[PDB]
Amino acid sequence: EEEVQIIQPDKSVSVAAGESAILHCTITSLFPVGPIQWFRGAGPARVLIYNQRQGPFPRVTTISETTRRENMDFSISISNITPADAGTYYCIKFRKGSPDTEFKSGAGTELSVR
Amino acid sequence: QLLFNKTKSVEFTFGNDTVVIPCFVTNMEAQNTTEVYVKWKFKGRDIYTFDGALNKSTVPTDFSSAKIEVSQLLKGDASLKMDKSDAVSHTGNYTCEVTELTREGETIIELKYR
Ligand SMILES: *[C@@H]1O[C@H](CO)[C@@H](O)[C@H](O)[C@H]1NC(C)=O
Ligand SMILES: *[C@@H]1O[C@H](CO)[C@@H](O)[C@H](O)[C@H]1NC(C)=O
Ligand SMILES: *[C@@H]1O[C@H](CO)[C@@H](O)[C@H](O)[C@H]1NC(C)=O
Repeated sequence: EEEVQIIQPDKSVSVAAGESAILHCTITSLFPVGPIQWFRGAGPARVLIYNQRQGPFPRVTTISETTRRENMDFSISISNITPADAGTYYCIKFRKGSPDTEFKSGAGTELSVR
Repeated sequence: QLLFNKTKSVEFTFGNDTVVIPCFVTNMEAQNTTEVYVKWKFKGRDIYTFDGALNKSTVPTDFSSAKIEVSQLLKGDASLKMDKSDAVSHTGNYTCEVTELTREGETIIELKYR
């Protein structure tokens, strides 16, 4: 039982408009209790891109079988990329509470559009 | 995600001494309640939170009666129980949020006071 690490292997990804982009994230542990969420940007105006609870999120498909307890792959595919989709995507682990608090964020994956 | 056996809405008259809102997860695999977190949301605010890691329930002053049957949690039952007084003053759509380790999900049930 060691502190979870969040791994986004790709520092940056590039893709032509109208095409899809894979955003990789894996975690080393399923503890503590609380969800993984994807955001674009950092700070108070960052945009929620995906979580398991508030879907479906159109254009977003999970790479792995995220309905399985032992799943630690939270990679997603985003279809029909537009210039609005540019920015840094953060895979972020949260702790439960009122409200949930951010526990740890991945390094970030810079997406850009051609 | 945690998956749910959904319900559009439930009813309760003046004869109903206590009101039960159904919430049932179907792919729950929790080994201990410490793995589980439950949120019952209403008009934005959390009217009931169960924190399994801490083994504690939190309610606001208006919702003094709201609670769940903790014995049923590992079965996947996070149904909410409250009396008539709390029910009448808070009629509307309810959101049942459940988290198990990193998996999470929610489902909506509307309370109707016919
Ligand atoms: C649940 O977890 C707690 C804390 O780790 C432990 O004390 C308790 O024995 C566990 N319950 C069961 C039924 O294993
Ligand atoms: C939850 O609290 C009850 C009463 O305080 C206690 O008996 C029970 O052991 C707790 N459950 C745990 C620690 O898993
Ligand atoms: C409950 O939610 C539905 C939307 O799914 C809405 O039509 C209805 O008005 C809501 N009920 C209340 C009391 O707001």
